Amino acid sequence: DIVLTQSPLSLPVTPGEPASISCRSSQSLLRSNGYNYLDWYLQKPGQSPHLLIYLGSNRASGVPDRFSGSGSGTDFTLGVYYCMQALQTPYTFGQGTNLEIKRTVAAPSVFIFPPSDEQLKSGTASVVCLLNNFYPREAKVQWKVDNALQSGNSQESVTEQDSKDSTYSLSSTLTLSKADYEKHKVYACEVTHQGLSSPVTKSFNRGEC
Amino acid sequence: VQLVESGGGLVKPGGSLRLSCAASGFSFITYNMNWVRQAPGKGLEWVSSISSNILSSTSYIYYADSVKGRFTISRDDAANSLFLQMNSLRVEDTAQYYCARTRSRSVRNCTSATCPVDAFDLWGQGTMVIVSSASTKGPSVFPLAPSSKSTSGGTAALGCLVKDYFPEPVTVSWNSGALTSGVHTFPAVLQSSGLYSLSSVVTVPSSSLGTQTYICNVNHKPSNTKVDKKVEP
Amino acid sequence: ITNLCPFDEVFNATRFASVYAWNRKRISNCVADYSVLYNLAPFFTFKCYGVSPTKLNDLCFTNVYADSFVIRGDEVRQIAPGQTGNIADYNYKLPDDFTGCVIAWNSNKLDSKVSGNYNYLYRLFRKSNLKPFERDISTEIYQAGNKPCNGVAGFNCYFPLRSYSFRPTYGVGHQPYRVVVLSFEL
Ligand SMILES: *[C@@H]1O[C@H](CO)[C@@H](O)[C@H](O)[C@H]1NC(C)=O
Repeated sequence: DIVLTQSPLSLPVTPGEPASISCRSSQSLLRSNGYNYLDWYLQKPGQSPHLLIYLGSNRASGVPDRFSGSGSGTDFTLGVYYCMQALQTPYTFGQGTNLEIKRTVAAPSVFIFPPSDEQLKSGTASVVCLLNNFYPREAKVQWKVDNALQSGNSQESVTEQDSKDSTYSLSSTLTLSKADYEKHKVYACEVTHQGLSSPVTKSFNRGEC
Repeated sequence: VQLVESGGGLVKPGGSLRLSCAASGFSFITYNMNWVRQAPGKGLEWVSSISSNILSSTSYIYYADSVKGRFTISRDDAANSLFLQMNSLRVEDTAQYYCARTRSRSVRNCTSATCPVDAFDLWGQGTMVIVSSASTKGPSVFPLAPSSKSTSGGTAALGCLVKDYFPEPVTVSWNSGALTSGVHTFPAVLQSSGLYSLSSVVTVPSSSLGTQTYICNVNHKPSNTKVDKKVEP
Repeated sequence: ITNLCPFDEVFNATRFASVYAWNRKRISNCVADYSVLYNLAPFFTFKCYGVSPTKLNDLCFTNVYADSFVIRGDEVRQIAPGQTGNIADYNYKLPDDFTGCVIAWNSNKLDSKVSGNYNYLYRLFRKSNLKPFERDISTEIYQAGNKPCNGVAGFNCYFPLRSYSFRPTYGVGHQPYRVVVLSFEL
């Protein structure tokens, strides 16, 4: 019936100051006696989500007395976070909140692995160029073959937040057949960052182990 | 107080799937609750609802717009059991199902087409419901050639990648758990052919490339395959 | 007239109802001896008012009003014509001039599982007391103050119904008891 949108896609957080997230609705949820119908959820990685803030400004059990509930009418302002709509049958959730910690800007490390000789006889050639320890949100990694751009054949995977140094690591895999791999020799991936003045180019050729 | 449930498995499109939920530590027959499913890619989404027996004389059953009338669910007062039946499945219907539970404990101002509730106080452990037309495949691990360009010239990152494996839960150990420095794991990505691909890479200094032995062990309980493959530059 | 009065299913059912939702049944034009009620070893005292249990066979009456419920220990003494308390003024109240008595026995081996059993519920919040021989089954919330609770759990908003906790490891005073009430009128 309706769609609930969240303004902040990704913002850094620090223990010194509280954060701020908002959920935007399209219908009035005041109903009677000023009872706003909008919840807030906190989901741990790999765990069942629970209830922290419910019914708008009201608070539930288990709160750390920090996530205060504020909001009136169609405006509300307080892992991943979700909001509830309790007026119609569809319960719309949050899309992409993903609260992550503030980290120092770190230059990533571009690496390439040529496919093995065992994979060449299987008829499918897979080459993966990845990068590590770098502020998130650099999914513009592209695969280039002989100064040509290819799309629709690259998949990207994102790991969760570690507790050692709080650094992500994204792997970008590329898959072609043997016929498309034997017709080309130069394969290169482009790595970009907001902490890099210029992009770094890493390339290799077929003919060495 | 917690909710425990099981019954997940590999289900072909169509047919029936046995999904049941159990309740302990709290009263079951006086609680109105529903079901919540979570896709692996996107967030949570609402699927269905069911009113309690003693809360209202007339039972209220609600379903989502996409599955209105497709799903037939019910609850049992005896032995604290909640059921969920299936009749037809789609390839986009895969998700993780949570046994939702509400703290409202009452029903009012609810018709046969709508019923508002305040919140969901507690959610149980999820089940892995996965649909696949293809059968089970045996895993295959393929070494890769290391390179030493970034993180100075003395460090070379190499790993072991697995291709054409099924199902999603797979465990990879490096040096029988001894080498835990620089280990990262990625979650599974679904291809257009229904299989999965993954890589496991451990960063190591390149000064020990000729002496230290690198072994990768792949644990795959549903496939019952244990493959140990050595990697060399 | 000679027929078998159905006095078996009244207290031999597999599952009983709650305290607030006791079932009322009516049986007529039947005779039945009262000597069957001595089979159980943990059978409690009859402690009957008005009519003695000894002279319960030759006496002839009109109708039988039987209701049954499952309660915890230290609770069969509150079922009296003149009495006050929690379970007497909220769930089941007896008239002062009522003639008849109750039947109670230990049921720890039947109405108890290895896990927490909460199928039996009882009501302990009400705005006012109830008249004798009245059943009040309702899920409407009550207000404990000036807060208009519109079916929202929170401060000064509590559900009247609460669930019993029955376990085999509990003591005698917390064991479940199967109680069936008998009423005699002329
Ligand atoms: C109730 O069941 C028990 C066990 O089957 C039996 O001994 C008893 O006679 C029954 N009660 C009546 C009134 O028949």
